[PDB]
Amino acid sequence: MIIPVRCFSCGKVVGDKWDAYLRLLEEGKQEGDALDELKLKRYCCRRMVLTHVDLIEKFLRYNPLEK
Amino acid sequence: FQSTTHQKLAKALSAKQKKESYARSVVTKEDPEERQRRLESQENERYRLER
Amino acid sequence: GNKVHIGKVPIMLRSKFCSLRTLDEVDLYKMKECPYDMGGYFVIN
Amino acid sequence: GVKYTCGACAHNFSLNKSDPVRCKECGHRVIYKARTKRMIQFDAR
Amino acid sequence: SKPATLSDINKIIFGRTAMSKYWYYPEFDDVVKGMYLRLNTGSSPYKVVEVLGSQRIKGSAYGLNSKENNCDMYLKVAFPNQKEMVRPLFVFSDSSITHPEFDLFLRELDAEGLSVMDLRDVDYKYHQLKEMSSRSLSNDEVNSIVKMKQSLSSNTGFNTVLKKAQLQEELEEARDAHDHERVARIEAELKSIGAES
Ligand SMILES: [Zn+2]
Ligand SMILES: [Zn+2]
Repeated sequence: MIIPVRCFSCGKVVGDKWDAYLRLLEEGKQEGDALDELKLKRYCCRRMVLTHVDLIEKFLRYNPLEK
Repeated sequence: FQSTTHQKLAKALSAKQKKESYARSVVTKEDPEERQRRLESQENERYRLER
Repeated sequence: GNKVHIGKVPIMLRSKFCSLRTLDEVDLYKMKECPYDMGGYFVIN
Repeated sequence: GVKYTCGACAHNFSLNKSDPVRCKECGHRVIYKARTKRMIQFDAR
Repeated sequence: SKPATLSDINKIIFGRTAMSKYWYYPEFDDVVKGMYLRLNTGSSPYKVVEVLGSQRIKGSAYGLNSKENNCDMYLKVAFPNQKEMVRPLFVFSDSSITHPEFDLFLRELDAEGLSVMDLRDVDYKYHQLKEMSSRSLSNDEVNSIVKMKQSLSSNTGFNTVLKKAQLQEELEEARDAHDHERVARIEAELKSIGAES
């Protein structure tokens, strides 16, 4: 839905690296190289960012219910 | 196959079965049951008058 | 002798006779319909 | 006395248990109750 | 027959928010008639005006409170010393009428040679406002108000989608009837309405 704050397995803060990851992917870096640049060494933390699906972007396309 | 008659026959028979549309669309502006209830009301009124 | 109403037939969603067939992606969102929904069912009651 | 919200144009109004359930401005037939005023607390866990 | 005091006029204060809440009522024309409300002169010292009536002006839709608050109602009022003026609803202020404002209004009435509204008429207006505010609308009245605001509706996403769907249904009816002239006009209208972002 939205990027988790902490890694499930070890608890490293990964919630501040989503926009930087998207930026690095925009510049043309490979996903593994982008994860290396963000200093995500353990594959438990790499799984968190590599397999995340951003569903909040779809939820935000519906009109707000209160104004 | 390359004969013009065979090609024209194949084209005609292929495009003949492509056209199939019987039902015609329409736009409803009011309640479809309005006629039934208004005619039932008129029939009940004339039944009372006839009685 | 004119059009007589003979009944109401339930409509299968996303078919040629459904209202959502034409709607594009934006109006589908405005109609509170999910774009991932595929249709193929009826809504009875 | 009780606040509501329209399901289409998100307009706020009130009802007195005697008006028809409708939106005032756009006439939608679907309305939603407003959130309460009581205190809401969560344990962040 | 007794003169109306300040509190009697304060009982019948009808704010701009209340006006927006009640301007579309059919009885609101007679309700607002003869009422006294604070008005923004603009040229600003606020003054009191007497409502001689109301007149709907088509094509003069104006923002009442917000951008979506389109209104066509206009109020025909008149200063005593000055002449008749047609003003929109948002010119009035929700703030209460002050003592020098009412005193100046009384002096203008004395200069013109007019009197103040009777206490019986003040109570009649108060009962009229309470009945109108506590009234329960009927289905036909609600539909009439909705149609009136739809006529006032410049644009609304839900209504545009509904209109486009109705136009598509009319287009398929015209296509199934082999009407090559109507379908071109409906396609042109859809092209004009469409091209969203
Ligand atoms: Zn980890
Ligand atoms: Zn509404």
